[PDB]
Amino acid sequence: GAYKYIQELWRKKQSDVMRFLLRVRCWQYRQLSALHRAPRPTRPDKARRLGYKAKQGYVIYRIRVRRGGRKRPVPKGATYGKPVHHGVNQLKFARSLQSVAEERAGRHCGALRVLNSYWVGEDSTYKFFEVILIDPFHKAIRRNPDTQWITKPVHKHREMRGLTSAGRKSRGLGKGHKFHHTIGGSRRAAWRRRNTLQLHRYR
Amino acid sequence: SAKAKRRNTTGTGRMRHLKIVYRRFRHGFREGTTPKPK
Amino acid sequence: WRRWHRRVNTTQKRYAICSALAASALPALVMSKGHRIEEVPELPLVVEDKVEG
Amino acid sequence: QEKKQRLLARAEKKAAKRPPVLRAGVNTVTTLVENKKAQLVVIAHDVDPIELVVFLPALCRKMGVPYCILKGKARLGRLVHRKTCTTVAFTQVNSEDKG
Amino acid sequence: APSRNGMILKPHFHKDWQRRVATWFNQPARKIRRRKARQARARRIAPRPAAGPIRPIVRCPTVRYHTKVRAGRGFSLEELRVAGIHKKVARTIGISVDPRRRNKSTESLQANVQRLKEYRSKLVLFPRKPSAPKKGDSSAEELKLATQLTGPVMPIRNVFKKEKARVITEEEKNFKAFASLRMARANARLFGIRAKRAKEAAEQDVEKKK
RNA sequence: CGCGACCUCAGAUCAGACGUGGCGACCCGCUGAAUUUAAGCAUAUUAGUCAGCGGAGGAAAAGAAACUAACCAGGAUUCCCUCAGUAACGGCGAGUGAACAGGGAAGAGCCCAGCGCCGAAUCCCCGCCCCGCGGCGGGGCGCGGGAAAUGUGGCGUACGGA
RNA sequence: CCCCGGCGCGCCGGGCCCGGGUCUUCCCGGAGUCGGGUUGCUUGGGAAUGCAGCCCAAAGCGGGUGGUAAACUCCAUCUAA
Ligand SMILES: [Mg+2]
Ligand SMILES: [Mg+2]
Ligand SMILES: [Mg+2]
Ligand SMILES: [Mg+2]
Ligand SMILES: [Mg+2]
Ligand SMILES: [Mg+2]
Ligand SMILES: [Mg+2]
Ligand SMILES: [Mg+2]
Ligand SMILES: [Mg+2]
Ligand SMILES: [Mg+2]
Ligand SMILES: [Mg+2]
Ligand SMILES: [Mg+2]
Ligand SMILES: [Mg+2]
Ligand SMILES: [Mg+2]
Ligand SMILES: [Mg+2]
Ligand SMILES: [Mg+2]
Ligand SMILES: [Mg+2]
Ligand SMILES: [Mg+2]
Ligand SMILES: [Mg+2]
Ligand SMILES: [Mg+2]
Ligand SMILES: [Mg+2]
Ligand SMILES: [Mg+2]
Ligand SMILES: [Mg+2]
Ligand SMILES: [Mg+2]
Ligand SMILES: [Mg+2]
Ligand SMILES: [Mg+2]
Repeated sequence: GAYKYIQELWRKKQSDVMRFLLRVRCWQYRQLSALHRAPRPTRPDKARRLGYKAKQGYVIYRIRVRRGGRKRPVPKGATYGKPVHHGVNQLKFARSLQSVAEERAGRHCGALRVLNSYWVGEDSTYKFFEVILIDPFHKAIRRNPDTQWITKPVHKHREMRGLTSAGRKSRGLGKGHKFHHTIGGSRRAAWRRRNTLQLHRYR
Repeated sequence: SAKAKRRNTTGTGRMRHLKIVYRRFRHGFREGTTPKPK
Repeated sequence: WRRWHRRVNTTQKRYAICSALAASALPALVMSKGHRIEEVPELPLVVEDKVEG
Repeated sequence: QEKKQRLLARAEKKAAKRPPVLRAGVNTVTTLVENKKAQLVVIAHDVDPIELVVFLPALCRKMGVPYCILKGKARLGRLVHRKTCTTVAFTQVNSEDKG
Repeated sequence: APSRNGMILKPHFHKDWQRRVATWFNQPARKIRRRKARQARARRIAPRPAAGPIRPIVRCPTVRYHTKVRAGRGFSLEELRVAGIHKKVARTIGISVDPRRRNKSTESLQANVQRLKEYRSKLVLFPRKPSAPKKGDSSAEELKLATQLTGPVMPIRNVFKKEKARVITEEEKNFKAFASLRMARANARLFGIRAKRAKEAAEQDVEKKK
């Protein structure tokens, strides 16, 4: 039951123990490159409850993403339009920094399949995420029925289509009165349905 | 430029390999067999 | 998406089937439709059910 | 290797008791400590991430299980015929070794 | 511009609606495609009922529809438990199961339990191996007569209890439906405030007392 | 000093694999105007639309409730009819604008981590023998190599489970 | 007249040594996530529908929802990351 203790310990992120580990680890992650293959999960309990298994064909990558919002990439701040669209600062990006992290791992390792990721550190400038990827051609993966699903071509670049857990959170999905925007599967699916004129033969 | 996309899209050229795929598809991409000899 | 199709009420469609049948049993109307029925024994013309086979 | 010989010997015996052993793994040792079934817990000094065992010394003390810290997770690895081991535990010993 | 009397209209044609017009000329084609798949499915699963698994009886929510019963999604685990059908075995013999649904009242529960017992009585069960019958399998004489059922299985209907005419009693004549209705609304409206006023008075009187 | 484990990290035309580019009607993720309407115009509208970027598949996405309700209750997702130009939003102007219930199309449900028990009971690769071999797998044998106690496999997952 | 497929029936070598009910004793959950403030966008969502950045930062008869902000109190309904 060690994973029970570790999970609870990683909930005390302002304790003396955990603050010391986060601070020194963030320092160490900061001296490496923005994309860096990790030898093992820094968080074995968090990794495994996100689908990671300790077998050949599962790999970890540590991604560093710059913190903060999204500046509008217009020259000299000119947007050339109406005042409603003059904003340059204080704009936010539609997707989380964790999702950006997974996309940067998924794009680099185009032959792997991103599964999930998790938080490992941050300072004022960077957030650090470890991404769980799978090699879809290792026979430890192809011959396991419980992981054959992610070797299918329909699961190529999940992180790049908002399919991972981090990515799908910015899509406004969910059941109930809070998520009417995406009835039909997505915002555009709801829009097309609500904006298509049904002209029946007999009308 | 829709006009520019149809000047150099798939089909405008030779289809050297794609049009043999279209023929092979109709027989399930069979390989390693021949019609029964005379 | 021109409106190519028309709804006709069922009661009126059946009305139209009844008028067609009533007008089909009158020699004057059938002759006035161009049919050569000057020697048909009777109108309406009923034939035995053997013909169905 | 020698599990194969034990299994084959049982096959011959079938045709014609568990001795004490070290318990390895922070998950196995943890359950044993909580159950008070462990007699002595040996913990590697250089487990990394340290959170894997950072709680174990305090847990053993709460349960009254004697524990020690040893230099080298590789030395505990060599005991269990693996590269590394975070911690091991004695649950039972033979009578000649009780002292 | 408006012209004399008329209605004020706000057509929603201020977008590129012609880029998203859905015509229905494929409607006959869809009807033939769906029909051709119902038939091909009925042949595949024969002699199992073409409609599908038996569905329970449920009451429609809200006050506009709670007078009607319709087919639900699946039988509740309490209904299946009372009828002695294992929940994993239920689907294998054409019974639909809904683990989400709850049973708040007994009548609805017992209505669906009798439904399951009646369905179980009409079930003709072919042995897994044709040549080797087993304990629960139907007899060969009733396997010959087995035929595929069309339409929903044991269709659900709203049946009304006819009440015959009876002599009106003086107690029903003296009942005041409207006065009763108006006073019932008022009591519900003032129930909370009346108790609050009563509680204060008790405290108000108690303080003088002691 | 030397030797040996481990950890972290390197170089190999190392053995065997895999990604790249295209097409893009339909699909998913971003980013994203201004003509235009408001008889002016700045919010608003145009419009989450054009343009731009990324990623797919024969479909995609979604999907088995941290749901709807407030009923005598329903019961994953998607689609059709209706709800409904309605509740609501809006220089409350111009304009915009869903959901639940109800009737249908279809209908299918499941799996981990965790908590535990099982002597790691698990997996990959090499070499030899039999079978198959244009979808590279089945069985047998190796005091063959590695992975894996920093946790593989079997039981089991909220409908409870052991 | 060719070929491909589907559906059936036997042999060989393997794998499984498989379930229901009633009691008894035990066990049971996803965190820089929820939630809150603020900013920007977005929605019919209006003392703030969804999303995102920064700050704060959980609990365990708890947590979320219960379309008007908030305290107290019952209820209903689910079980997020
Ligand atoms: Mg946007
Ligand atoms: Mg899919
Ligand atoms: Mg969130
Ligand atoms: Mg005029
Ligand atoms: Mg090579
Ligand atoms: Mg104007
Ligand atoms: Mg004008
Ligand atoms: Mg102008
Ligand atoms: Mg504007
Ligand atoms: Mg808009
Ligand atoms: Mg475009
Ligand atoms: Mg592109
Ligand atoms: Mg591509
Ligand atoms: Mg393709
Ligand atoms: Mg989901
Ligand atoms: Mg549904
Ligand atoms: Mg109306
Ligand atoms: Mg709009
Ligand atoms: Mg509905
Ligand atoms: Mg139907
Ligand atoms: Mg487990
Ligand atoms: Mg559930
Ligand atoms: Mg969950
Ligand atoms: Mg915008
Ligand atoms: Mg808006
Ligand atoms: Mg309220």
